[PDB]
Amino acid sequence: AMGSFLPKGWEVRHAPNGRPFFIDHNTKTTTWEDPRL
Repeated sequence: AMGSFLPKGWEVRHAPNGRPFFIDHNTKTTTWEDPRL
């Protein structure tokens, strides 16, 4: 049930070990959980 696009207002970043994380600019949340999953 994977999404085809990142939701509006979100950005991907990568931590030093190469693990992605996700920022939600409009709720000011930073999470390891991919919102498309």
